[PDB]
Amino acid sequence: GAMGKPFFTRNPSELKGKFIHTKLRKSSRGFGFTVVGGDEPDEFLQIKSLVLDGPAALDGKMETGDVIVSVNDTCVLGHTHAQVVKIFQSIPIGASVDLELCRGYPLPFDPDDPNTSLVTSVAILDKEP
Repeated sequence: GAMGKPFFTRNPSELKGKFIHTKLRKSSRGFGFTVVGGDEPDEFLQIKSLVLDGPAALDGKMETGDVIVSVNDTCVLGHTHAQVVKIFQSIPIGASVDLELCRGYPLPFDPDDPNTSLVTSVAILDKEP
């Protein structure tokens, strides 16, 4: 697992990390975060990133790279990314969801995070190309 494959133990209680259970209001756009991972019932969801406009950043409790572990107290920890999307499809616009986010695990994929590689923040300077 190059872009993922963390320690998957299918139980939020057994996994390490910081765990914060925050409700994300599915607003008009729905959720202000994106996820990546959930590749398998053994690869985790993590917040690909979130819109600084959206409830995720606004709530403040959700950040880029937090591993989605659960939804509605239902362990959706790499349920399957297919299943997780289905559950969010299960949830309607204008809703909200108490989600379990584990933070501490590095971003699986880093699109909105500049900071990881080339074309990054200009406050991110390294002697390495």
